[PDB]
Amino acid sequence: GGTILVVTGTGTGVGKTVVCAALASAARQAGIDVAVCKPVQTGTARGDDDLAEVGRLAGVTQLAGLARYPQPMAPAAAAEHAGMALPARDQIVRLIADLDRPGRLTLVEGAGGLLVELAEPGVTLRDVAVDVAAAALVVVTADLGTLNHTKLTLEALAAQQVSCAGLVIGSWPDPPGLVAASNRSALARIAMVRAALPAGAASLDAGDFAAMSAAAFDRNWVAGLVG
Amino acid sequence: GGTILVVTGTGTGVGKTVVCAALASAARQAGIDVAVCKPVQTGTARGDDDLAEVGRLAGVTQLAGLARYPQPMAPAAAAEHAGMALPARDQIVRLIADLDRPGRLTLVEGAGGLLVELAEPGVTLRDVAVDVAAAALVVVTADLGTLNHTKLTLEALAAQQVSCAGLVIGSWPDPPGLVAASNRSALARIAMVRAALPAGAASLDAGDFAAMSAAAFDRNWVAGLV
Ligand SMILES: Nc1ccn([C@H]2C[C@H](O)[C@@H](COP(=O)(O)OP(=O)(O)OP(=O)(O)O)O2)c(=O)n1
Ligand SMILES: Nc1ccn([C@H]2C[C@H](O)[C@@H](COP(=O)(O)OP(=O)(O)OP(=O)(O)O)O2)c(=O)n1
Ligand SMILES: [Mg+2]
Ligand SMILES: [Mg+2]
Repeated sequence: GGTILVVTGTGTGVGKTVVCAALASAARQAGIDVAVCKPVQTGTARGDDDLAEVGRLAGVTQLAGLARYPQPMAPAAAAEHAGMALPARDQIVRLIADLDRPGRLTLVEGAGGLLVELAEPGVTLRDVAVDVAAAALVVVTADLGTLNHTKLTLEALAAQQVSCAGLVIGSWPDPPGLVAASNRSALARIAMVRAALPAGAASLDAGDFAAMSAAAFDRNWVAGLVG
Repeated sequence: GGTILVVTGTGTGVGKTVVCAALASAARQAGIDVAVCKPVQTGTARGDDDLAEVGRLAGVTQLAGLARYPQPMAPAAAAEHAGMALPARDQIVRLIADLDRPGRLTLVEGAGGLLVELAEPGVTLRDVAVDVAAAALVVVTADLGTLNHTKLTLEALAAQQVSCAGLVIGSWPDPPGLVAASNRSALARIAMVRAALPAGAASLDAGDFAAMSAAAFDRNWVAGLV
């Protein structure tokens, strides 16, 4: 097989999809095949579709989903509202596994924060990362409160020995205020910071987003992800 | 000794301070003697003072603290900016332990969430809670995300074998809404929910806040703390 990265976050809203898209973009400009996989997707009745957005921004055509719920809630709530069920654990692993392939980077965006239930019972993205032997890349903010949330997330990745690919600062303000700059230094002491995506990048166009994306990440880190 | 709860949160601004007050208000009306420690305080330039708020709202007079930094940052950043180290771990633990006496409920409030550094070098609210054999009351929000955040923190806690005395929803919104009403139920599936405090209660004067706080907790559980 190839490489699997689950792309996680300190909470919901933190920039996960833009990161999936940015790293997928950057990898494709390294000749690296990329699939992105959104196993649980809630809030589709509000037009949320994280798979479509990665394609829309990065041009990834290898987009893989499974469950979709209408209401923008926790997947257990969104399922329970629609009368539906969550996937079983093996369905999410099977979905990633068939995507897996040597020379290919498969990114797996979960639904919100690391410990959000994704499959019955209490199965989270962290359990799924164990099953497919994936490292997790953790998307963070610069806002107040982020150091605690991150530290909590990494402590959780360690309890099941899920390696940390590092952190990406999801939205980097320009200019950064005093809190933002400090936290940027503080998180760099907590883990390798892989990139800091400039705020509002979801309004850059194809070429702009790709330029931004090639800039955001270290070439040697990206190319080192798949051999 | 008596009872020491640490009052932590799944983040910042979740209502840690007014839960300290509402729990303190409820204990006093149960004839319990209450003390609130808040070792570090940032944001004092714009007038941040969580201890004064507990005093106004619950009438606590045993209100202890060790430093005050002007910047509204997380302690260690606020210290770095001032040029002045955090207090030492010993200061914090022993302040809290000298507060502890039989018949008293000693609430400890940190700064932000559980893993923020409170003292040099890197000692958190969680460390403190271990050394003084305190349990954690976890203050939570009701918004989308409360769940991942609650679960992270309850884990963190149990990792160092710091018991969880429960969850309080910092602020209940009016009217709730689909997320909040769902989460209030999902939250009860991961830990006991001891209260949910109505949004906006910080603005009450002390007579009205007292009556709110009396109603917000189960009386048996309150008295059973000490
Ligand atoms: N560098 C960035 C980061 C985020 N966004 C925008 C797009 C989104 O409207 C919002 C948040 O980004 P995401 O949707 O990608 O974050 P999440 O995937 O984490 O949301 P959710 O957790 O619900 O999936 O900010 C942006 O424009 N530029
Ligand atoms: N039932 C409630 C709960 C909270 N608040 C308000 C008061 C404050 O203006 C704001 C933030 O609340 P807290 O100060 O209680 O929150 P924290 O103590 O957790 O914030 P911090 O972590 O900065 O100390 O919420 C309110 O009015 N009514
Ligand atoms: Mg998303
Ligand atoms: Mg407070």
